[PDB]
Amino acid sequence: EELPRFFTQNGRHALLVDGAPYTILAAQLHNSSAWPAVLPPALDQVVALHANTVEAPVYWEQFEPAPGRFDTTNVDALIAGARKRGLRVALLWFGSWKNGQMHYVPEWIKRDEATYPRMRDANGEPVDVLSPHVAANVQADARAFTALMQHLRKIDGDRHTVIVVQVENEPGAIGTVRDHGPAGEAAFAQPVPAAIAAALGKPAGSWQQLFGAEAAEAFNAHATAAYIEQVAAAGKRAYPLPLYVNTWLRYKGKRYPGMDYPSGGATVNVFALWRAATPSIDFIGTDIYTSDYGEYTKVIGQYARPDNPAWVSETGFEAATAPYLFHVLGQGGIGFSVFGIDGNPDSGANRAAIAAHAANFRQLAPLQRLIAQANLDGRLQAVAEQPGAPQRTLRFGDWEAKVSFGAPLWGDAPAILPGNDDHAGRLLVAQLGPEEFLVTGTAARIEFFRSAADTRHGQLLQVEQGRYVDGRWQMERQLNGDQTDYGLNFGRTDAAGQPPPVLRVRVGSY
Amino acid sequence: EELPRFFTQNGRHALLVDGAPYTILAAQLHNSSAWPAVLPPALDQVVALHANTVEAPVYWEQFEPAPGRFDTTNVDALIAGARKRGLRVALLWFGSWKNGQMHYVPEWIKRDEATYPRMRDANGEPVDVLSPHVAANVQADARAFTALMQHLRKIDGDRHTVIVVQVENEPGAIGTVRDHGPAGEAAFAQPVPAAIAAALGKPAGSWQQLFGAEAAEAFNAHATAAYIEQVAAAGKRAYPLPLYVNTWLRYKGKRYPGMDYPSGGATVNVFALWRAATPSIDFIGTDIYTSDYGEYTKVIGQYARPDNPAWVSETGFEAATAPYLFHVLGQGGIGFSVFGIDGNPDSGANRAAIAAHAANFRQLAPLQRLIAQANLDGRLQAVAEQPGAPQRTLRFGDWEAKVSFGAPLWGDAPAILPGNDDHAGRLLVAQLGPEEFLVTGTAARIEFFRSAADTRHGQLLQVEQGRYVDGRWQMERQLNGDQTDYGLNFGRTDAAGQPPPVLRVRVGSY
Amino acid sequence: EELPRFFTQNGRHALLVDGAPYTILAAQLHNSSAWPAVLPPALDQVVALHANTVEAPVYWEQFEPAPGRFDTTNVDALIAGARKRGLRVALLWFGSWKNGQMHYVPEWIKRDEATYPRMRDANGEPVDVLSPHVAANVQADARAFTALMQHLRKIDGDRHTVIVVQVENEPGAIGTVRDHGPAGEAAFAQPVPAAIAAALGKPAGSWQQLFGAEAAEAFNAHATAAYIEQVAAAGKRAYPLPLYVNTWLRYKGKRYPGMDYPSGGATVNVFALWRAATPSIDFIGTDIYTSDYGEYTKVIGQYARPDNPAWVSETGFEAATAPYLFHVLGQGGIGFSVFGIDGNPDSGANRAAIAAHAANFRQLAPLQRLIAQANLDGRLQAVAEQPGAPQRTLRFGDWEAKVSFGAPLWGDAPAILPGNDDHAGRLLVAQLGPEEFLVTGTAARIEFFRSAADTRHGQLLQVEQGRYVDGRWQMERQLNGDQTDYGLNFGRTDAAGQPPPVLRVRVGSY
Repeated sequence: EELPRFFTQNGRHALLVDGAPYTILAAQLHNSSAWPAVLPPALDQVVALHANTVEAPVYWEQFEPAPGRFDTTNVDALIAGARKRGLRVALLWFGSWKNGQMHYVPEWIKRDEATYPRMRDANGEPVDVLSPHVAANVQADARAFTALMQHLRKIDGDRHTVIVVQVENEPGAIGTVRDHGPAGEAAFAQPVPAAIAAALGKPAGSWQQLFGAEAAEAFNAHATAAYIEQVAAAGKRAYPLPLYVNTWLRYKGKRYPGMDYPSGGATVNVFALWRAATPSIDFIGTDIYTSDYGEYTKVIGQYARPDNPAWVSETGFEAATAPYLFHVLGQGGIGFSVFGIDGNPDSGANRAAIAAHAANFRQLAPLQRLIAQANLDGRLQAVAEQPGAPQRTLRFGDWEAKVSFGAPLWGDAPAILPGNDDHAGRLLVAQLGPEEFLVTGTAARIEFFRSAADTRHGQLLQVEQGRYVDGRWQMERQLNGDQTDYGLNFGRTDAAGQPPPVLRVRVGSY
Repeated sequence: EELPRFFTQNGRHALLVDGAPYTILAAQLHNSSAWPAVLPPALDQVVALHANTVEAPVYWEQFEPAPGRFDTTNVDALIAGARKRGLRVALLWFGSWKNGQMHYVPEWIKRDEATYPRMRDANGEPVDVLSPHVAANVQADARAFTALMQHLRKIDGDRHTVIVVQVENEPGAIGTVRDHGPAGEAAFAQPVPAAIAAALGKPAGSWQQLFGAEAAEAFNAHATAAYIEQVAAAGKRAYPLPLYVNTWLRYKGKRYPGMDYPSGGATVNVFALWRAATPSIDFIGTDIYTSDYGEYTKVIGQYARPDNPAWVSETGFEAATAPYLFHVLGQGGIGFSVFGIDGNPDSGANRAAIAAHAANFRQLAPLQRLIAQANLDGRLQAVAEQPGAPQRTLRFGDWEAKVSFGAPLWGDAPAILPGNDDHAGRLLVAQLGPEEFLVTGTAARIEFFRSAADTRHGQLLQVEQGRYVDGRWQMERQLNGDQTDYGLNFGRTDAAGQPPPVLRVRVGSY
Repeated sequence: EELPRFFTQNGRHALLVDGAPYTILAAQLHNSSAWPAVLPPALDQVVALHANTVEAPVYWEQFEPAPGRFDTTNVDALIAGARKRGLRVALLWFGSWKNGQMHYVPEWIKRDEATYPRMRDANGEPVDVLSPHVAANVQADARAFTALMQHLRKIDGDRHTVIVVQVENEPGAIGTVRDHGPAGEAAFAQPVPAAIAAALGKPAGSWQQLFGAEAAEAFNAHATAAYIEQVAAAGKRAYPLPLYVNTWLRYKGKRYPGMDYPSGGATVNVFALWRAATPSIDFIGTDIYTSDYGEYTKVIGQYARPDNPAWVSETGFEAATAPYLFHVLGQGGIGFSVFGIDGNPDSGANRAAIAAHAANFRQLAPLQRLIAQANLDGRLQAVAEQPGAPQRTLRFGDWEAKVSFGAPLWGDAPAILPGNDDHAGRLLVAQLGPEEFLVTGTAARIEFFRSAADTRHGQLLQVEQGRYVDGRWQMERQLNGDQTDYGLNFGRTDAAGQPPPVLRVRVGSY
């Protein structure tokens, strides 16, 4: 069937999988878990989260243990284990950069700093980063990535178990803002490349003249993006799967490139620059490790652009993070991923993260095709509960949906909505037709209202509680009376794992 | 066998099922649960409460999906599921009215406000209530109910699984006191029919002259009850099952008809007016959603009348409401029903509700024929514990029973009785002969005493503890000594579900 | 000195007292406390709150105990008590309306319903409201309000102790939407006065045509307003002090005119209509009895208009409400009042209410003239802490002020601001000059920032901490180093009642 493919239309985006839009609901294994003895039980816990995609790494360390000789044991164990559990795969290439450092580089490069030079910090000392200015390093990386992509086409070119590939992992530089070895110093003395200055709408000039106090940071950002562009472009020729990079962000007050966050990753302050140099990268993921509504919401706003879909490549594996899956979808997002799900010490919090994320993957997994297609069409709206503001209004032309949090499951709301004690409320509404809606969520109440500039009056016609089994709509019951008198109410997941229901709402007038 | 039939004799009442009095021990489904995919687990939960009757709705919405075409899918599944599980059925016709509103009315009526007019409020605005003054509405309701009763005769005319039928559900008007549409304004300027003022012992005149400030409400009560009389009379011609209506009450400080409670239902302030217009309705049920002893008692007092039996068609599904089963039985009541029992979120309160109600349905179900006959004959007395007054005296001519709450299971009762901490005490006494009594209850002590204007002295002769199995008395043990020294004492249901015992007491003199 | 006078300029408002803007920081006695034996201890408690204005009623009941004969005892004792204690007075005229009812109307009107008719409700029954359609009522009221204002000019025309007069108290009708007596029925069938239809930009027509479902409420709104306009104009002729009316609001989900709130008060849904009929009423005050930030903020938004200043005539006397004094001021408000302060039973809550409100009155009283002039000029911004959003940015052209809640008193702010636990944060900034600012508040941090389209850089030049003694800036110390490294930080009132300090901040560039 078709190749997985990233698609952009009218400022909206979609990941095309097997011909249609696809919503990634992902769980990532820990860094050191992509090994054949660990993979089966680690992928079992991915199934227990009801995710559709597992994110797991391929280590350059083990993939090229000797120059030109490649070992596919691990990647083959990954894909086999996913296939046997019905999962798609997001392949993470731990190449020259993982977390802004070089620790996953093969031993034969770690041993030869003369052939494969490290960056030099302001004091002249080496750091654990490869130099983005020496042709040997970017060619080694681009060569090994090509070997991986070529093997990927060979064993997965028909099945397409691998759905996306992440080129590097949180790239940039930890330990310095820019390279101070000779080649980097020489490059920094040259002016900005003219194609870059044009793409930004800027005259020609030096890094200082076009970027001010951010000259060094912007310089290394372009060096890192141009390096990755070579590696990415190489893999494209072998096998043009969709490619993305993930970002250790500039957020939570992090202000120091090279210590707070890797200098020269795809951070908000250099975003347009970074993308201008990477036409072979399709989109950018955000690694969001916070629970705060304002900060989470702020990051998503930075990266949900006409040129970039919302896409959470990583978020903390904790209960308090589950509501944002609905915010992310509600900004047109293509996917949502929790990190570090396997083998954690047993604790209340770890059980609570399992139960919380299992629940809404279990709830939206049977709906993902419908959700994805509606997100591309602009017919999907979704929201996460905000602590100081327990009400939202969703507009659907002639109709409006008023979403309330902290209301009782039955009866009149209080004068002042208190919100939910754990602020876990969320809701999604997909407009199926001019007067039909699919609704689902957790700890929320929704009420539909008509305006329309008619003289006519709005009313409920049919409320169907049901499930989709294979993409067939199975009506369990029809809601009315008590179940309709005070809006449509979504409670909690029961102890047996079952999440709040999915509802088909048809309205009309008289 | 015999058609189920409501019976009145000497100001005492009984529901005749299969030729004899029958006590309804009922559990009602949630409004949206009478659907084929939901009924089996729902009805299973009724069985676990040991009810003899399930109360479940037939939705006009689904029963006549097009004018004159009727669908029996749901009603057949409800009768089928009940027969399989040993249950009798109390069928609830969600017709023109459910909780004062028209939401169960078919789509082809909701779409045509011009053929099927809605009530108008004092601002001229429509409300969610069909007009009771336009022939098209009452006729469509009457015609549909007729079809339902005709079908019921066809599939259940011999078996009589359906025992009683509720015509509408909490009727009256929410949104306004009376109709301000043209037909309602017209009728309101006409005088009071002659027959109603006659039945009320009133002179002829206008609504304001005979009812004062209650003119509008009394007007809509008559209009509502006359509308329902047409629907019930049509049903009585097809299949004359016993018919009743349930009442969203004027209680608990509710004072505003149209917003506190449906204006025009069989509320206590318009009861005799409502019943005069409804000879085809056999009795009225009370929907009591409170746990307070004084308010619960007061409402049963209002509705336990020479022309009307005590009958709880809905009460809250909570442990605190279990004792009132015995207060209702002890006022002549014919049945008791807990509402909304299926599929609730698991919680200690819901587990306590199941445990409390299953226990006394389990305790009284083998006894129901005896209790129902005794109640018709005036031989049944039963009480519920009152918080400030933990003692009751029951008079049986020559013999009196002293019922105490909060005494120990054995030994001397304290100087001041404290009652039970949870106030759960209740007790029932059926006089079987001139010197023989059947006794059962929860958390109670009963001592028998003889007066009788003899020089003779009363004494205990024989106390049999045991059970009724298929209408057969099975003696387990005989009580004496410790078990008799300090009255007969009933404790608590054990964790294995077994409720306190049934006692046959035989007394004498010397 | 100059007559008190309300003033509007460029869509900004001010209350002029002694020739200059004046910010009312008010406390209102309980309804029954304006009696000679009660006033002195009651007024003493007002001084304990450090208020500048006491609000207290004059009762028509006692002021006119026989027709035409007036008793000035209570009003003389109120004024005498305020002058002793250095308080200004806001006089409240409990006339024909107080809380939508007539209970303060004199006895000789209460005995004579024939001469002074009551409104009739929809059932033809009287209610406790004088009819707004019979001339005898309005003329009685206006005659006595005239007498009061004339006596006010005689005894206070030079001193001007009385600063504003409230005409009626929360007027409107409780018990009915409109009068159903003959006069009101007749008028309600007439068309809208042309002047009113012009003022609202509407064609000629009936009440139903021009207001739809709000015909009755708009009709009585106008009847009430015009009645008051007669009373107010009569008093403007005697003594043209500023005059206002206070509103029992349509807020907190109140939806039912006549029962939730007095039908026809100056509520949000009839506001323009009400003012169009009341030119002799200068402004409208809001009685806000909630603690919720959304609802408090929403009401202030509704009534802070180009034609009306924010003015909180009543708010709950509780600690939770003290932050809103600063939100009200930041919306141009002219005054803020706490209600019911004297003689309350001793409790933790009442003690906290005295401490919270005495604190910020003590903080802002010595600054009130400066705050009032600054607010008129548009140079004043102030904020109250929002629970979900613990940051705010204040723009002052070239300079910006970042306000943080929940920061430590010293040291770095956390990545995520948690806000204050009790949400008591609030801060006010008065721009004194192009680079000078006055700052004060509670539990808040502020940091200034320069942008300004220069190449220059911002810097602090001088921070003075101190007070205003009698119009004098008295510097106590100058803040630098630790007290300036993490913004300027306001903590809490100490147990000795001293509130956080007042800062003068001079900035500059280089």
